Amino acid sequence: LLDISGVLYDSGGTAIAGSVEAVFCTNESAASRAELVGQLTAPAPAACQILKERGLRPYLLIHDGVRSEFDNPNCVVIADAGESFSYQNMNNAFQVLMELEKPVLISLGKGRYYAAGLMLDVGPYMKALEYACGIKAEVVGKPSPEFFKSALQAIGVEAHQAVMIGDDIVGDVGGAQRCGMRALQVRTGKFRPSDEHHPEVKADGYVDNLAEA
Amino acid sequence: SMAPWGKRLAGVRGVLLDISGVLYDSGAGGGTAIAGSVEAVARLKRSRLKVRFCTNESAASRAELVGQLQRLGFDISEQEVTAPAPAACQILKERGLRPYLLIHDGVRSEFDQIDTSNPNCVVIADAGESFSYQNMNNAFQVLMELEKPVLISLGKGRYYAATSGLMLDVGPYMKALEYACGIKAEVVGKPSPEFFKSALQAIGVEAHQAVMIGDDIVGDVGGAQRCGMRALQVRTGKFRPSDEHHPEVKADGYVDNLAEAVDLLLQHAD
Ligand SMILES: [Mg+2]
Ligand SMILES: [Mg+2]
Repeated sequence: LLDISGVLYDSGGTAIAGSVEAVFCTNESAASRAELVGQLTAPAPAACQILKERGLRPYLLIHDGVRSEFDNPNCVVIADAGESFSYQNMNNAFQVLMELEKPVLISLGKGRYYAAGLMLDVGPYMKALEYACGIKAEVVGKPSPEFFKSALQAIGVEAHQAVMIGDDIVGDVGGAQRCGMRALQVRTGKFRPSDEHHPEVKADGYVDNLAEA
Repeated sequence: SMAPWGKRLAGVRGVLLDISGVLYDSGAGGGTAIAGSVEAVARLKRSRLKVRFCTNESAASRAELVGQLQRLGFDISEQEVTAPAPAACQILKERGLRPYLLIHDGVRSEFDQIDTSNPNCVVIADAGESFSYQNMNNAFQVLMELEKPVLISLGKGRYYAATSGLMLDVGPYMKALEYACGIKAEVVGKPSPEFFKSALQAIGVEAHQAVMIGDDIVGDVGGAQRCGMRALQVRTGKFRPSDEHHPEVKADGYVDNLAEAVDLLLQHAD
């Protein structure tokens, strides 16, 4: 299983050297799959399924590029929204949640940041609403075990015979290991030196890039 | 039920007042007085009770805030207000800190005599519309390059009431950076004990003879009680009915508004 941002490419985007020739379980939510795949398993379709099953109608706190994936709100769906994380948009999501009988916040990933310099990801804004509303988000995407399992099922491979490759030490590496996989940390993308000596997560191996992997 | 109000308010010589949600609710064109609160302040000033405003207000400078309130009819001077910006400025000076200011323009004047150039920390306040992704990201990028990252937050409130509904305050954006950077903010303002103590010292009243009146069950009420004061929760401002049955904080009393609090104080307090 291959992470995309920080492994194949960095958005902005630009291919990481050696990664095109070296060649997917992604939390990408700024762009639809079609748009991402054009630029080159994702959380939006898995979210769509969960919404349908529960009669949930989302207020979408998202980037315009992923809106296609969701083609009287009773929950909020928050993604890697970037510039769309205006105060107006955040406040509107907040005010929706604060009027619900049963407030539900669905988050597409919980990454802290990604490399582009370093950029704030969905996670910090997820935490803002959790604190503001006094609720816990449901995370669809990595490191949720159902996300990894769906990606494994798509290729017909069990966890003990699979390896995840990623730049996010907790989200990718820790997450995959928790599901019974092996996992490798790349030193491209969001990687910082401390991630190789992380107090909680010891990757099964550390590699400079996808090519070395 | 509750102990008699006369027991509950016995010995109170001083009053710390929250502003937003207690005197007024902010909004476009200077906000709106809460009914009965202008006259309640007047009645307090006339009494022998000592009065201090203990506010986390950080969207506007004290001069601007005090101007807005005076224009609504309040009897209030800058000398009577304890607010976070000056306390933050003192701390920045004592530690050689130079802040990147994640703030509304209206409070920028408060930091006029601080060097923000070559910033070695971030100060986050109630920034409202200025919580753009760009500004949040810039603050984030400043913190991530620092050897020793320091985040100073002017309050940690979740939300406050405004004319346009409940609004996201400083706290949620504080929590965002804490998560993004992997650090804990230093909170200057309520409910930090030093903040309440500075306000008590300004009026020469000890905590066991003081009462805090506020709309924020954790920040105002829980905070004050943790410093040894009594505290009353108002039902105006950001108050929701679940706040009267809060699992952690049991206010010393609940009142509909400042007017009711003042009726009770002048009836039962010193
Ligand atoms: Mg990645
Ligand atoms: Mg208040």
